[PDB]
Formats: sequence, C-alpha cells, structure tokens
Amino acid sequence: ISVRGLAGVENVTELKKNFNRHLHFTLVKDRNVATPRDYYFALAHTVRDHLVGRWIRTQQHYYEKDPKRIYYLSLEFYMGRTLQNTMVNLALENACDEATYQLGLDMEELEEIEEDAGLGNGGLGRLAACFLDSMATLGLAAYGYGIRYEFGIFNQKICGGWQMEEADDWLRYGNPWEKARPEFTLPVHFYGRVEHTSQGAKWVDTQVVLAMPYDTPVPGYRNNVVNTMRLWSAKAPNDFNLKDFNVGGYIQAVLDRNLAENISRVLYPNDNFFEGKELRLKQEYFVVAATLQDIIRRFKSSKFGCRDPVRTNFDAFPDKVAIQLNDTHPSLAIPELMRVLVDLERLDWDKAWEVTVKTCAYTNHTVIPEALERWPVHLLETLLPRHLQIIYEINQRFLNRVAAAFPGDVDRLRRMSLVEEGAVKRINMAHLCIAGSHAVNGVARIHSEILKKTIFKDFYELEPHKFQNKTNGITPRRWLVLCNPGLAEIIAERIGEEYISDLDQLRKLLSYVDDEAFIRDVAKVKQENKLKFAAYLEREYKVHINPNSLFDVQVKRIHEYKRQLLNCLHVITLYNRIKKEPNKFVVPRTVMIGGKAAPGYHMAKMIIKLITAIGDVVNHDPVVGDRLRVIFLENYRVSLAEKVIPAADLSEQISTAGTEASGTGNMKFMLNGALTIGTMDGANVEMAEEAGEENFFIFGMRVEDVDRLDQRGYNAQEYYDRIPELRQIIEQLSSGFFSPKQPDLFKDIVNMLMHHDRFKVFADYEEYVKCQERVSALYKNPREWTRMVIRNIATSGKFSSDRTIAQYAREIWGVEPSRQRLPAPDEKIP
Amino acid sequence: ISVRGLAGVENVTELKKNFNRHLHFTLVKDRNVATPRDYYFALAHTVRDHLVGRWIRTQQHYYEKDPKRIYYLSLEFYMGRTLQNTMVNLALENACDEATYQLGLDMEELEEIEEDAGLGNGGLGRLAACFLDSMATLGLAAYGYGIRYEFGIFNQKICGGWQMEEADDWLRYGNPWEKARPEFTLPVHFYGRVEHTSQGAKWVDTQVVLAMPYDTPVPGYRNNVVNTMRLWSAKAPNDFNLKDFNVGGYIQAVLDRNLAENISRVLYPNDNFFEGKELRLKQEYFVVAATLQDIIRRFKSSKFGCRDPVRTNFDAFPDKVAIQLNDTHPSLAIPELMRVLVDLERLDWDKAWEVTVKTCAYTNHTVIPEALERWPVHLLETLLPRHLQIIYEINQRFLNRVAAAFPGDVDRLRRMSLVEEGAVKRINMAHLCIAGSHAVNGVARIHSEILKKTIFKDFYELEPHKFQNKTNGITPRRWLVLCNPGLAEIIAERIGEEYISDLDQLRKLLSYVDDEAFIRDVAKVKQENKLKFAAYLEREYKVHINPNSLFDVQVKRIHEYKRQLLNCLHVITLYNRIKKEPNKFVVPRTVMIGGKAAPGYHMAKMIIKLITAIGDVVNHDPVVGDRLRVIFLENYRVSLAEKVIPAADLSEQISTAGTEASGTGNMKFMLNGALTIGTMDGANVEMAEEAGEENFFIFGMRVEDVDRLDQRGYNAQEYYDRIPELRQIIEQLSSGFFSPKQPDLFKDIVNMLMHHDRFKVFADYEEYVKCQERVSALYKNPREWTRMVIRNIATSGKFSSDRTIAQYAREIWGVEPSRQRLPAPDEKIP
Ligand SMILES: O=C1NC(=O)[C@@]2(N1)O[C@H](CO)[C@@H](O)[C@H](O)[C@H]2O
Ligand SMILES: O=C1NC(=O)[C@@]2(N1)O[C@H](CO)[C@@H](O)[C@H](O)[C@H]2O
Ligand SMILES: *Cc1c(COP(=O)(O)O)cnc(C)c1O
Ligand SMILES: *Cc1c(COP(=O)(O)O)cnc(C)c1O
Repeated sequence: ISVRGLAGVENVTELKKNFNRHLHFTLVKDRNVATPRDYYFALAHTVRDHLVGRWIRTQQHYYEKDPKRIYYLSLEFYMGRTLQNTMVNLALENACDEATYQLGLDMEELEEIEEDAGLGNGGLGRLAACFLDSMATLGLAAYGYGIRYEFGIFNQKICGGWQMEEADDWLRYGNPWEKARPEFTLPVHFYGRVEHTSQGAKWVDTQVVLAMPYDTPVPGYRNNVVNTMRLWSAKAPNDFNLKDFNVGGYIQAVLDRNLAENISRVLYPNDNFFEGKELRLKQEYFVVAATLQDIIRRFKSSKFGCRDPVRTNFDAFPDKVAIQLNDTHPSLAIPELMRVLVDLERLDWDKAWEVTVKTCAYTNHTVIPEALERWPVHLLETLLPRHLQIIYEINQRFLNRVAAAFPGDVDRLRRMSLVEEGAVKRINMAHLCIAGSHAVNGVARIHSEILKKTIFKDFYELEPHKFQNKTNGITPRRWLVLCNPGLAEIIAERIGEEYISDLDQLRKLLSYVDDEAFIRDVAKVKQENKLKFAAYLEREYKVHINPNSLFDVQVKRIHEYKRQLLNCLHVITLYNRIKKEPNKFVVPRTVMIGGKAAPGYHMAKMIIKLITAIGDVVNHDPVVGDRLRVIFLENYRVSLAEKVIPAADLSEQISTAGTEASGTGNMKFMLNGALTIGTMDGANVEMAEEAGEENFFIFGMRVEDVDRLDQRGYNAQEYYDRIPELRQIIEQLSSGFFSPKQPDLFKDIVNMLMHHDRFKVFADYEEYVKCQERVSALYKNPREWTRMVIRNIATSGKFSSDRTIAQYAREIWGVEPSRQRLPAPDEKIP
Repeated sequence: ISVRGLAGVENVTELKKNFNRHLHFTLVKDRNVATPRDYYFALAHTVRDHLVGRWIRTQQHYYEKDPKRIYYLSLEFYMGRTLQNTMVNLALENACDEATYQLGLDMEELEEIEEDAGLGNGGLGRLAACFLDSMATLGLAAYGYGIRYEFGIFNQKICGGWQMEEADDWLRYGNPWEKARPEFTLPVHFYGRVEHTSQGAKWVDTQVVLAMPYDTPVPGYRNNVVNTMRLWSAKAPNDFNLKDFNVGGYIQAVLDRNLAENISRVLYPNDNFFEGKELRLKQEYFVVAATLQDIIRRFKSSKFGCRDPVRTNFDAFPDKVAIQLNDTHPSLAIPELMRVLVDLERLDWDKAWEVTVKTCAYTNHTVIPEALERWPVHLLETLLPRHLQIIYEINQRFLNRVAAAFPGDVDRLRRMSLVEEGAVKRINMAHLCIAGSHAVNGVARIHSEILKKTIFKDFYELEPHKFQNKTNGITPRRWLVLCNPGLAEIIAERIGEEYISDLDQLRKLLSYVDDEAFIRDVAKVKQENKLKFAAYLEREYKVHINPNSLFDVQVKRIHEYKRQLLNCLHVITLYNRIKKEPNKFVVPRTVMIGGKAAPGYHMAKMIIKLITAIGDVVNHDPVVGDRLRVIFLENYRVSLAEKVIPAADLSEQISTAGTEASGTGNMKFMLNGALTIGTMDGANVEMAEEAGEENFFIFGMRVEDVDRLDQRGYNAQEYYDRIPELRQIIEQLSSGFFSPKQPDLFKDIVNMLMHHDRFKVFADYEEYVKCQERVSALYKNPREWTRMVIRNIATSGKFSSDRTIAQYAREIWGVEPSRQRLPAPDEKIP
C-alpha cells in the first residue's frame, strides 16, 4: 500500500476490537447510531492508547537518568490535526487503514473530521510545533510550555468578497489527545504592591489566578520517545473570588469568576504586529509564572532532592535547565527567574543574575518596528510592580557595563537602555532578552546578519559572543510523509526510508536526475496531487479549476510586506495581455492566493477584497476561457496547507528583501516538488544557495538595492511614469474597472501604492513579470521543469528541523541529540 | 461481609484488571505516582463500565417497544455522590470491596473522595433524585430533565461563628458519570419581537443561545434498567456572537460569549423563597425550550415517524407523552408547548390546548406567599414576548370559563386571574400551571387539603377533579442500604432482602418487637453508628463529643418556619436548669443543628450565629461537663446527611403547623432508628398515623389552633409575661449573656420574636420542653426506647418513593409500574 508500516495480522485484529471497545464503553454508542464523528473518536482513542505506555516510560526515564531539560516557552503552538501524525510516528498508518477498512470505514474520511489545534497565527507558531516533533525525534528531554486557549485563530469566512471572522471553538466536541492535570494546578499573582522589609522585598496584596495544566503527548519518529507539551488554563480561586466580603451579590461574585479565566480564553490574532493590551501582558506573565514554578519544582527533586552537595545550590541550575524564549513574548521569564531566586530563595543578586543569564536563550523572529514589544511602564507598574523594580535594576547594572566599555559614549547609553523615554516611557522587551540571555539568534543567515549590522548593532559590539544564527527548518514527517505519501514512496523505492530522520540523504536523488522512470514518477505524483486538490476544491468549496494549468500559489498571512499586492499586479497584467491579443497562446495558470488578515488590519482586509475582486472579473471573462483563474483559498490553516502545498507547481515567496526573517512555507514547497519564484530574502537565499541559482527563479532588489533606494528616496510616480502596463493597471483600479458598483472602493490601495508604499511594490514589478515569463517558458518543457524540480527536492535536506534542533542542542543548550530507540513500549506496571 | 452482593471469583479478578486498565490508559498514571484521588477515578471508571451495556439496551428497548414516556422537569436534582449507589443497584459492592482490598486499597477511603452533585437546595431537589431512582426501579420509561450548573449549592464555611459562602466547583476534577452529547445541541431563543403575518404570528429577531445536553445514567435497583438524566449546558453560537458586525472589538466579542453561557453557570441558592431576577427566568425558559424540542423529536419518530395514521396527528401526543412540572419553575412549558403546536405545527388553538392540558401535570411544594412565583409582566414582555401573548390568551379563555360557571361573581374573576394587577402587573405562575394541567397535587395529605381549602379554593370549586395528593417518600436504597448497611443486614437476617424494593414488608418486623436478640441488635447498630459519627467529627472537624449521650439532631435548611430558634430556646433552657441545680442528674445530650442559609437571608444567618454562640457558652462551662454539648454541623449536604441520620436518636421536625408541605428528612430519620419529636405538620401526621401516636412525640398547636390564634391575634408578650423560664432566656439574649463583646448582637432576633414572629415560636414553647422531658424519661429506659424505635422502623414502609411513584404512575401518568428484570446486560453489538 506504501511504507505506512506493516499491516500485521495480530495487530489489525487487536486494533479492531479496541476500536469497538471505545465505541461502546467510551463513546457509549452502538453501530446503529454511530456517525462518522463517533468513528473518528473511537479510532482517536484507540491510537492514543498506543502511546500512553511509551509516554509513561519516557517521563519515568528522564526521572531516573535525570538529563538536562529543555523548556521551549512560546505563546503559540500551531499543531494542526494529530491523528495521522501519531499513526505515522508510531508506524500505525497501514494497520489502522486495514482495520478500519475491515470495519467498513474509510480512514481518510474520518481524518477529515478532526479539528485543527489552531493555537498559533502562522510561522512562529508552526515553527514551535515542528521543533517539538524534532526534539522528540532527537531524543531530547524537552517540554513545550504554553497557553491552552479555548479559542484559537479565528476561522475565516469570505462574505461578498470580504473576510468575516468567527470564533474557533475547537474544543466543542472535546480533545482526545490532552490529559487535564488538575492536581498540578499552580497559583499566579497579579497587581498588589511591594513591601521592603528588613530582609528583602515582598510582593503583597496580590490577586490570585490559578493555572491548571493539560498535557499533550509529542511522539518522536519511530523511536518510542513521547515528550510532553504542557498547556496552562486559567481558573479562578473559589475563596477570594467569592470571599472578599461586604456586599456585591453572591450570584454576581460567581459570575465574575469569568474575569480571571478570560486570561486563557482567546489567542491574539496578530502576526508580526504588537498590540499593547493588558489582557496580552497578563497572558504573557501567566504562562511564564506558572511554567517557572514547574521548572524549579522539577529541579528541586532531580538528584539534589536526594543528596548531591546538599544545600539547595542553584549553581547547577544552568547545568540542568535550559529555557528557550520563542521571541520576546515569554520575556518576563528573565525578571521572574530573578524575583524567585532573589526574593524567595534569597540568593544574592549577582549569583542569581549569573544563573539566569546562563539558563536563558532568546530567538528573534522579525525586524519590522511595529512587531517589536515595547510595554508602557504604567502598565507594568500596576500589574507587576516588583518586576518593574527588577527590570530597572537590571537596566542600571547593564548600562554601567556599557559606560565602562564605551566611556563618554552618551548616545549609546540611551540607545541601549531597556527603558525608552518619550511620550510614555516603555520597556523594550527585546533589549531585556539580550541582556539576560547567553545566546541570541536569528532565524536565517541574512536575518541574523541584519540583527548584528542593524537592529542590535550596539549589543553585538558589547558582547559579540552572544549572537548566533539557526536557520529555520520544517519537519519532514508532517511536511512530506504525512501530506505527500506518494512522493515519499517513490523516493523510498530508490534510496530507502532512512531519509525521514536524515533528510540530507535526499542528495542521493541527484543521481536519478536523468533517470527516465524517476522523472516520469516525480511528474506523476504531482499530477495525482493536483487532481486530488482540484477535486477537494469542488467538493468542499465548489466552482471548477483546470488541473492541467500551472498551479501558481501564494499562501501565508496577509501582510503588506509579504506583497500579495505584487502578486495581484502580475495577475492583472496577465489578464490585460490576454485581452490585448486573445488568440495568442499563453501557458494556462490557476493562481491561488490564501491567507488570513488580522481583524484590525484594514489594509490587509482591503487586499483580500482586491483578490476576490480580480477573480470576479477574470473568472467570468469568456475571452480568457480556462487560461487564467484567480482563486482565493478560504481559511488557510495547517490542515489546508497539507493539501495545497503538495499540489503546487510555483511557490511565491516575494517579500521585500530584508523583511521576511526566514519563512518556512518556502521550505514546505521546495520539499514537495514546487519551483520557487522569489526574492533574495530570509531563507530563500540559503535555498537557492543549496539548489543552485540556476534552479531557482530569483528576481528583484537585494537588501543593498533597497537601502540605496532609501538613501535616494523612493518615489513610486517614477515607475508609474515609465511603465505603461503598470500605469494601465493603476488606472483600472482607480476607475472602478474592478469595482463597478463602488468605483472608489480601492482608493486606499492606490493612494498607498503611490504615496506611502513602505515595501516598494512598484520597484520590483518589472523584474517580477519578466521573471514570471521565464517560469512559463520552462513549464512548456515538462521534462526540464521536472528535472529542475528533482534538483530542488534532492537539495532541500538542509531545511529539516532536525538539523536546526541539532544545532540549538549543541551550540546553545549544551546537549547531544540521539537517535536511540527508547527500550520499547512494553507493558510494565511497577 | 453483608448482603452487598457476591464477591465472585471470576468477577473480582475481572474488576481488578479493569481497575488497572483505567489507571494506566485512562488516568495515564503508574502505581508509583497514583494518589487516592486517582484510585477513586480508576474505580469510578471501572464501575461506570458495568452500566453502559445496560444503558444502551434500556434506551434501545424503549425505542423498539415505544411505551409512554415520562418527563420529569425540574430546575433541581440533588444527586449527591454516585459511586456507591451504583455499586448497590448493580450488586457490585462486595466484589469491588474485595477487589480493591486485594489491590491494597480501602474502598471507603476512596468513596470519600467523590464530590457531591449539589445541583439542588434541599427537599425539592432531593425529591427529584429519589423519584428518578424509583422510576428506574419501577421500570418506567422516564427522563429527568434539568440544568447542568457548573456551580451547585455553595459550600458553607463557618468563620467566627458566621456562615461564609464559597463556590462549589464540583467539576474541577471532572465528572466520570456524565456523557457530553454535543451532537444533540439545540437552539433556544430570547428577546426579539412578534410579527403577525397572514397565516400566523412569528417570533422574530431573537438572540440565540445553544443548549448542549449531558446524559447521566440512572440505574434501577437490581433490574438492569438504566434510565437517563439529561442536563442542559448553555453555549454561545459562534456566528452572531461574533458576526453581528460594525466595530466593538474581535477580542471583546469572543470574551462576551460568557454572557449567554452564564445561563447555566450557577444554581440560585434560595429554598422556599422567590427572587424575580432575569437570570432565573432565563434559566427557566432555557431548560423548558430545550427539553420540549427533545420531547417532540422523540415523538415524531416513535411509530408515527414510520406510519400509524400518517399525518403528524398530535392527538396521540398525550398517549405517548407525560410531562411532570416539579413546582412552578418549569411552568413556561405550558405556553411553550402551545407556541410550538400553534405557531410552528399550525394546530388550531383548541386542539393544541386539549393536547397541552392532557400531557401536563403540576406538583405544588409550598403554601408560604414569599415562595410563590409571580413574574413582572415587563420582564416577560421583553424576554419572551410571544409567551406573554399566549398567557394572556390562556387567561382570557379561562376567565370566560369561570364567568360562565359563576355568573356575576366579579371578585372571583380577579382572584383567579393569571394576571395580578397592582404596583406592577405580575403573572401568577401557579395559576398558569393549574389551568394548563390535568392534575394538581400536594406532597402530603394535610398540605393537599390546605390547597383545596385555602390557597387554591376557587380552582378546586371550578374543577375538583384536578386536585389530588401524593405523599412524598424517600428511596430505601440510598437512605437505608447505602447509608446504614448494618441496620439493613440485621433486618435482612430476619425477613429477607425483598423489602429493599418492597418496603411495606418492614411490617413483618413488628413480630420481633419482643425478640430479645433483635432488640439487642437494633440497639447495637445504632451504637456502632453513633461511634463512627463521633469519630468522623473529630477526624474532619475536630473537638470531641460523647457517644453515650442522646443524639438530638435537627438538620435541614435554615428557615424561620423550620423554627431552629425554637430548638435554640430549649437548648438554653436545659443549660439554665443545669446551672440552677448542678448536682441533679439529667440525661446527657449532644444537640446537633446543621443547615445552610440562603446568602441574602439575614435572619437565617443571624440564627446560625446564635447557634454557634450558644455552643461557645455551653461547651465551655465546667459545671455542665459532658451532660450538654451544642454543635453546629458544617456544610450540611446529602453526603453529610448519609452520616448523621443513621447516628441520630432524636429527629427534630418542629415547623409551625401548616407551613412544612411534607418534609422528607423526617422520613429518613424514621427508617434509620431515630424517634421523632414534632408537630402535626406535613408528613408528620401520616407518620404518627402509621406508627401510632403512642410511638411518636407530638406536641404544639395543630393547624386549627394556629388559625384560632390568628383570628384572636398573636401577642408574644403574653407568653413572655406568664413564663419565667422564657423571660429569663430573652433577657439573657438581650443583655449579651451570649455575646459579651457585642451585647446588642441579637437585638434583631429578640425584636422579631417579640413583635413580628410569623411562626409563633413562643406559642409552642411550653408544650415543646414538656414534651422534651418525656423523651428524656424514655431514653433512660434503653429497652423501651429501642422497642418504640422498632415500631417506627417496622412501620415506615409507606414512605418509600416506590409507593409515591407507583401512585403518580397510575393516578396521573397512566402507566403501569413493573418490577421485571430487563433481559440481562449481556454484551451484544448489532
Ligand atoms: O512574528 C513572526 N511571525 C512569523 O511568522 C515570523 N516572525 O517567525 C517565523 C519563524 O521564525 C519566520 O519564518 C517568519 O519569517 C517571521 O515573519
Ligand atoms: O420549595 C420547597 N423546598 C422544599 O424543600 C419543599 N418545597 O419541597 C419538598 C418536597 O416536596 C417538601 O418536602 C418540603 O416540605 C417543602 O418545603
Ligand atoms: C508554514 C505555515 C506558515 C508560514 O508561512 P510563511 O510562508 O513562512 O509566512 C503560515 N501558516 C501556515 C498554516 C503554515 O503551515
Ligand atoms: C432530605 C434532605 C433535605 C430535606 O430535609 P427536610 O428536613 O425535609 O427540610 C434537605 N437537605 C438534604 C441534604 C437532604 O438530604
């Protein structure tokens, strides 16, 4: 059937009876009233059974051996569905396929019923998910820590061409994967004040909110390791949230509990944008406070909570603990770790600081200013008074370090301050992270260089040793074997299965680049993939596309820096050329643009309306026929990504050079047989570098060119004046060609494009359509297109998260990865 | 061990491995980290497994045979713990006891970990629970319908002698008994307006709240019948509760969902008191609207949703459906049933009315005016506009009936109106229920007579056939076999086990009233019970009592009509007499008073403070010694009741004649070997009537005497003037003898007692202490005390809820009870 594992005789039988056990005993249903959803759960519960045994021994293992623990703190974990992924990592896919088949059910149909764990916005969230899978696969004692939002990223609906947001009630029918652990609930404080008494400061008169943990298993790839993702839920105490007496109402008191529990209710839908709302800050301290107590408790036990030197010496803390800050979101971990060590454990400042710096590491994910976290002091002052005091003290000592290093450099002092003066004082969270971490890394080579050269230049001059780079990657399991079994099978037929946990072995595919059978096969799976997606489209969304055309897709969050607008300009150009010479042949294309716009991002939502507007015109022009289709992919999410990417021919990664930190979608397309048209931005550079620029479609300004233009000054009118095709499009938008009933509908876009384009869309227009002509030319030659594809696939190995994690492990965490199978799952009951 | 069933060889082994399966696979724990709470859940899950098989066949059964369905609507279901009860009804108690013993665990210790399902306030709620158990035991196709509050009756805490209320988060660790059924969610409307168009009225522009059902199994006693209790939870739709666009905030929109979900958040803690809050009314319509849709859907299928006459003829609706209104709380079912039939199904008014009256039955539970539901018209007008219109139309037609029957009786017209004019117009829910139900019943013989003679006199004259009586009862299973296995065993040793489902057989115990061994045994279990409670007291609450004293207990909600105050006056009297003649012998007593006061009931909370105040003085007077102890039983609830009642010697049922509708606690004490000192109120009359007044301690005014006094006019000063002992107590309260630091602390009680005593406490004082002297005298003669006890126990059979239900079944529902074992639980998988 494929190498989705063995469909053993004893195990298919075993699976079937356990499916029935759960359908009866767990679901309390009988075959005569069971619906596909019930069947999905019976299976989910059956699959989940297979990894509890391993989950228990893994955790017990780490307790016995006591290795250095890795704590990945992130406010986002974009997990997606987990049934198939679990089958794949446990080698259960074929057995389950067989068993459910024998039970008369279609496994694929049941898999489609599982709701996505949308606890993320995009790249940052998904990176965390891929990292978790890799950390498990590399046998690291790692824990993912975050917030269990009851509402994930909103579900996008397109009404009249506009995006409509609606709550993602992903828990509505329950989550068979999580395990509530009420017994490990912890208290988290807010507000209050600071009392300075005799021997130390005291955080007093605080409001208490409780943190209830929920553990989700994270299985490694076929190694019997099952790590843990712990997600905190907010709960109100039953005392004060009722007991602070003297009139108000008993009923009201109980109803008001949903005020402390609002902390974990919803994920902020912002991607690469900072919103200084109090609720956000609370979510940030909430996950940090709760996680740290869990971390220290585990440390207090270790082998110190037995003997060792005997005296809670936190000197070995860094040797046993490593906490990775996914961006500045969990930044409060630094002043919180200090607070506990100093205020509660009573360590001297300097010893506590040494410990903190040595266990904390920070990862930066963007350089755009509006994405930077700068919290107003008055907010921290009211909500976390002691933390503010600690931050000021950290600042005081840090700046003294700077003054001593750069005597008389008074401007450098204000520039490096964690505290920013002005309208309202703010705290630069990024500066805090750098000062309190022993390592700061970027997510792509150019991004990392930019940090050193620009944004964090002064910090780099101060401590050059802190700055590193760790190019992002993606997990080959979900992003290849799971979403594209067809491609994975033909690759395995030639080079084996060892590449799934060793993606570098894909290079061996280079020697089949002239193999006639392979070229035919690679081309076949892509055709099968395109047909399946073309079908899904009519199935779930309804209104035809042509599977023979080039599948031009751009899927990612909607941003001005991602330049979906530049993609739009090209689409309109193609249209206009066709209307000019109707009877001239052009390579057919289906351009699919999908992504979600943050609710408050007006421009982004305007762009979505533009895309649908172009489709309205283009898709109903008889002269165009089937040569050009414009489709907006609704509710783009992880599960949707697993469907489009394997069916894509052209991947669009056209951000303005220097704005996309790394990107990961680009890698997903490269490993799945799509060719990349993009700019020398983020990881695109390392991808072209790995496959060879000849096998990549690079165009536009480099970072240097962008800066040259800024010195000069960017004037869009110039481009409007010298390019008639560009002029024609802008005047089409301005006159209502794309919005008849509302002719001025797109005035904001035009206005912006001409007067305040921060991402110089016009500047890359000419080189973009010229480059698009080159991909069309190559698509006309199926054999050469497929051969270039094989060059990309065979050369994508570097982009696996196993590589990225192995580097974090060695160069930042100080631990050694291991591909050693944990001693089976085998029963056992001590 | 007792007749808690057989501890079979094959089943104890089977139990043990399933306990281990759940501890591993369900709880995801290993013996080395498992806590008593984990062990409790493993067992709970193991026990729950045994009744799903039966649950499924019972429900399937009713679907095949299609008998008349009984729907018990109540806003309260006081269930208590359900682990032991389930073991008892499935004959699993000994097997589980053995198995857990072999696993090295104490079952009793694990049972104490289960949280109480406190979805009730007291009597009314508990009656519903006992009814459910009886309906299952009598094989009725019955369904309990209510609200799944996430916070039940508050947990009472005594701080400085004052009651402190704190949220009852009973779901904190989960509920292994319920089964969420998201797939059967239903929509419920609120607000909106009424449009009168061409062919009918339309309820329009309504706010939608969703009702998610949760089913809990209700097993019959050893008959393999497992009925269903369906509890609705409120959920916000994800559309409008987000989709009603045009600024407000996306985050805020999601946070505001907890506004529609507040409907099922908390139970109103009022007992025998009406609070016209909007949230209450919403909870009332919510449970009614959701339940009715479920009822009609089931009816639409039946055997009509196949063939029959073919044409949705609701003429057979009454023949297939019966809905019992537990008080006036679910009264809106009447106008709602009309609304659906008329507005949606399009039946003519008269046909719809005939159907409604024929399927609805109402049960009254109190005659005190402040407990009567009278909803302001402006509230119904805004929240349920169409229902108001229907109620007015019902009223219009009903009054026309009256006018025709009593021509010219204009005062009778206004008196009988469902609409009450005055300050603000109100709707008398009780009048609505009578008009729209074919049967109205009281809960005790005298209570029922009072309804006919007083409160509903005019309605009785109009339709005398509607009025009936159904004396309350309690379930012998939980209230005897479960809480008192020792007594149940010795009874079984003599007369067998058939009395558990046939309590009348207890009469056969009369012939052992002179049996020397039996007297010794009955006396022994009561002593063992008293020792166990005396131990629990020091265990969980701490500060000694004497097990040799008479256990004088009064446990029920705190009310002025229950007269805990009268009990207080007696306690103080005993104290004063002892202080007068210290060296005179008196029968030792431990008087225990427990109960909860509604948060807003100032007097009730003042009484609790008085009780603790008396204990402070009395319990620390050296001259008193161990002859008199005053103890306030904290957090009185079902699980606490299962502990005190079996250890009681004297049961206090001293309400003012004519105010306690029936009472059920009184019955619990009678079946458990306690003697009753009480008034000729509620069911006390039928109890004394059954055991013989010689075996009862009756005192005080009868209803007649109370009325005579009211004609005359009640003047408490008179009693104060003629009784020096009474005078002494009042002056002790007035001067601070019981409240040194705050001498005027009890001015409200004294003031009330002397000037506004609605329940004439002083009037029954003399006859009360005189009567108390008689019980002390008899307690001095152990052999005669025990013989009178045997007379009560042997004569309590009439008070089983099986008898009550059998009467409802035959005289109101039109169904025949059956003690036929359902065809085993046996596997089966069609
Ligand atoms: O705030 C961000 N959202 C992202 O997706 C992001 N930063 O992080 C991702 C993971 O490092 C990057 O790939 C992406 O380029 C960057 O925009
Ligand atoms: O509102 C009420 N609360 C009660 O306990 C009550 N009415 O109903 C119970 C069950 O019918 C009665 O036993 C009780 O006497 C009555 O007060
Ligand atoms: C991989 C992924 C992303 C990141 O895409 P980029 O192109 O790096 O912005 C965003 N959303 C989803 C659903 C993803 O799978
Ligand atoms: C039986 C019961 C009641 C009713 O007691 P009465 O004496 O009828 O008021 C109230 N509370 C609990 C916990 C009960 O078990």
